[PDB]
Amino acid sequence: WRCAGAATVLLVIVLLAGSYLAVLAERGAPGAQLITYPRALFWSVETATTVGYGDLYPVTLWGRLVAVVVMVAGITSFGLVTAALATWFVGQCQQQ
Amino acid sequence: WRCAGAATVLLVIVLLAGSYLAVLAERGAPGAQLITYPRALFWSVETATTVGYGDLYPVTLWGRLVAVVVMVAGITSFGLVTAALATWFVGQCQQQ
Amino acid sequence: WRCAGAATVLLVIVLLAGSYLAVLAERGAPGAQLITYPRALFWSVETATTVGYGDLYPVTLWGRLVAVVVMVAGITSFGLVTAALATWFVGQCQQQ
Amino acid sequence: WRCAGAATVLLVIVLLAGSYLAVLAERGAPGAQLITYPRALFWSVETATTVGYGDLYPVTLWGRLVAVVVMVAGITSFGLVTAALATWFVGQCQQQ
Ligand SMILES: CCCCCCCCCCCCCC(=O)O[C@@H](CO)COC(=O)CCCCCCCC
Ligand SMILES: CCCCCCCCCCCCCC(=O)O[C@@H](CO)COC(=O)CCCCCCCC
Ligand SMILES: CCCCCCCCCCCCCC(=O)O[C@@H](CO)COC(=O)CCCCCCCC
Ligand SMILES: CCCCCCCCCCCCCC(=O)O[C@@H](CO)COC(=O)CCCCCCCC
Ligand SMILES: CCCCCCCCCO
Ligand SMILES: CCCCCCCCCO
Ligand SMILES: CCCCCCCCCO
Ligand SMILES: CCCCCCCCCO
Ligand SMILES: [K+]
Ligand SMILES: [K+]
Ligand SMILES: [K+]
Ligand SMILES: [K+]
Ligand SMILES: [K+]
Ligand SMILES: [K+]
Repeated sequence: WRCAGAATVLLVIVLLAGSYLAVLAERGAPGAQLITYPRALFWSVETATTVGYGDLYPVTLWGRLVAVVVMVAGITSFGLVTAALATWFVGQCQQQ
Repeated sequence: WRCAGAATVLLVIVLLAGSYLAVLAERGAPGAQLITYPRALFWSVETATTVGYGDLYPVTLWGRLVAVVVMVAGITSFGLVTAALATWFVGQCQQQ
Repeated sequence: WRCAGAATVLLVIVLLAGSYLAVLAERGAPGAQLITYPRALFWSVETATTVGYGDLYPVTLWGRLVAVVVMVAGITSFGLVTAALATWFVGQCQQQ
Repeated sequence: WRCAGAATVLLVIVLLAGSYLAVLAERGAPGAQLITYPRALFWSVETATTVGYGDLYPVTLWGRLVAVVVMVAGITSFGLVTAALATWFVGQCQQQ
């Protein structure tokens, strides 16, 4: 019925697994700033929402490969979460 | 009928409340640049539209949590505002 | 019929008028880098497509107001241009 | 049937051809950082997904023209790849 929660679960899984694997892939490259889990979790949100401020980004092969998975899986899931919120909002747009 | 104004109202509420709570959450962290309301209002627009230049961004736990609300609520509402503008434009695309 | 060209015309108008008014609004503020028309035209593309690298952005009240018009009018028109390209691509996706 | 692979092929072609032509267009301008193929390939992903961190961007006329092609062709194709992933996910959203 409300599979929007299932897409929300998949989004949180991508945000958590992405931030965990990013720190795992970035530690080892001199100059890398995506090397601590707390700020790496907000980087996953920056990538999945496509906002991308640029304060945090990968600079390694794997780290950028992890970002690709966060892009493909996160933007799709976040697009499904924000689409359900759009449908619900219209459902009251006529109950004026 | 034209609930596009209702989504526009929700967008302005998210832009204003987001910029107000961001300054409230960022003041206190040394090095924070999102600490004045006027430029924080344009940061809300940068986030809601997903453009994200990167000249302004939060660096605190709460400030980033405020950004998440601006992302979830702002991108959904701005997506509804820009979708209604798209529909209206097509309505004249055949009145050539 | 192919109103996609009409949305393409509106996009070019927003890109040109936006880059012209941005330079007009940014010149006068010390430190502004969006002050020449050639690179301001690519800034309009960065904003309308929502990519937003961050190498160029407004720092004035009007300049940021011009960016809002480029966001509202440009993302809507570019969304219509890229949607027609998507429909056309599917039209051959079954002429295998 | 599953033309999603065809849009995926077009995306990879735009990512590869875009990163190849970007290095070809950027080498020659002092200060250009998009001058090696490996990191230019991730720049194509940053542009096509619209994330745009800002660590890499063109600064030449042609290089920015190449970016426009990566924007028009890449965002359209990546939008088709992520839309098929969204449809497939809903197909199991009711096989609970
Ligand atoms: C014409 C061909 C265009 C593309 C060629 C790409 C070749 C890949 C070879 C990888 C070697 C690593 C180079 C190196 O030692 O540098 C690493 C450390 O700086 C950075 O790694 C990287 O550059 C990351 C690779 C790009 C990410 C891939 C995006 C996936 C869609
Ligand atoms: C494997 C687990 C991966 C994720 C773990 C996250 C743990 C959160 C603990 C918070 C402690 C704060 C750390 C600190 O003192 O630093 C703050 C000041 O720099 C920055 O705050 C932050 O890092 C903000 C947290 C991330 C934003 C959350 C995004 C919501 C979707
Ligand atoms: C609680 C209220 C939150 C929002 C309050 C906003 C008040 C606006 C007053 C403008 C005074 C200019 C300040 C200044 O001298 O500085 C300018 C030069 O740095 C920068 O201009 C600016 O900050 C631009 C304003 C923000 C852009 C508006 C985005 C439209 C959606
Ligand atoms: C009112 C008119 C507004 C727009 C005018 C644009 C005129 C173009 C003339 C090009 C001359 C190059 C200037 C130069 O020597 O500088 C190059 C090296 O820095 C940078 O090239 C550039 O500025 C790139 C041009 C902008 C990209 C085009 C985006 C396409 C949608
Ligand atoms: C360099 C350490 C490799 C860690 C990569 C984790 C798995 C990445 C999958 O994209
Ligand atoms: C550190 C001050 C906390 C201010 C947070 C305001 C409410 C945030 C809701 O996301
Ligand atoms: C400071 C000079 C003002 C120029 C503004 C041009 C019109 C902007 C419309 O948003
Ligand atoms: C300055 C070298 C020109 C290279 C341009 C390659 C083709 C670009 C097509 O947009
Ligand atoms: K920077
Ligand atoms: K974006
Ligand atoms: K988008
Ligand atoms: K930046
Ligand atoms: K962006
Ligand atoms: K950026």
